[PDB]
Amino acid sequence: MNVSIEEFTHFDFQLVPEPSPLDLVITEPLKNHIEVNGVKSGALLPLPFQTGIGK
Amino acid sequence: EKQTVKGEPRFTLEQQEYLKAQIVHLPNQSEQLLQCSDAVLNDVLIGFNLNAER
Amino acid sequence: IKAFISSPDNRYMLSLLNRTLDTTRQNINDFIQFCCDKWAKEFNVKTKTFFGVNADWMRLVGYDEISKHLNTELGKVVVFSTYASMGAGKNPDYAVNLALEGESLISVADVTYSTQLRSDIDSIYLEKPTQLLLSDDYSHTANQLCQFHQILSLQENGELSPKSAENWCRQQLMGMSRERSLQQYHQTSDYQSAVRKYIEQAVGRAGRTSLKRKQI
DNA sequence: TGAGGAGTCCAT
Repeated sequence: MNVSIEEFTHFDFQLVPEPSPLDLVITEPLKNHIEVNGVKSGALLPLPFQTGIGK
Repeated sequence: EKQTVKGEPRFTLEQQEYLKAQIVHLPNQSEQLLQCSDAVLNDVLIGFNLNAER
Repeated sequence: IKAFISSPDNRYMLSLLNRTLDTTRQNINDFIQFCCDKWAKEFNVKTKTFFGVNADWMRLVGYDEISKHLNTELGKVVVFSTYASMGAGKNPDYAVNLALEGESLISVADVTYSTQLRSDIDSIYLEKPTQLLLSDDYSHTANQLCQFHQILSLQENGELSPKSAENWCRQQLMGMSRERSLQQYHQTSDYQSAVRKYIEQAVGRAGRTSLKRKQI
């Protein structure tokens, strides 16, 4: 069977799962990157994490 | 498959299929071939007229 | 080894080395064996010895074999491995057996309840990393390219003066040995940081659960 | 005199 985008015709797009300390740190710098020198620009971001906690 | 928001499953059965059919994994050339089946190769060979070649 | 056996609440020790203690050094293996037994007879306990933990035993015999012994029988376990081999496969864990329990595992988390219960390593021995200089086996020219890459890279950052760089390059062109290449890299400052990186990673991978002992 | 080893991808 071949499903279609019409299945998502009515869907909830503005509700997301409750955040964590590790996703705000990802999101906010990127948002500061689109404001100045944005629209079309890359970014190298090294994230120092640790085994254990859910990287 | 098993993500729930506020105690209710986040994705219905039909939505999961659409999302799960959009990801591709690319192995070696020597492991992509042995993963296939006789029917697939026979279908392709007759579909392009390659069986007659020596 | 002697320090580990004479412990009340430890049953798992892993010795990270630089070489594989396989049958090619069989005699040496046997020499340790009857030593352990002797110590194992002094303090009343039965110890398990695991030899030959390479990439050809974790994919042909199974690592789970070790884990089972820690939740189906009593004893201490000593395992011999290397740095590179332990960098692949991950998660050397046994879950639980409260009948076999050493009367205490303190939970460390605050707000969690795990579906199952698992623990990790409680004793490790660290040797000196060796052979910290990249090399290539494909063909004979590729090795030369790699070596010259590293020399020029060290010159740029500021660890090597031009005078030393020319001497090293000249002798490499004429021909040297690996054991004389390793003696000139040890005089720089990158070696220190590389050794520290190895130690930090090897220790960081040694913990993945929330059930811990008291004395490590 | 100088140091001491395993582990890996992919197209031919």
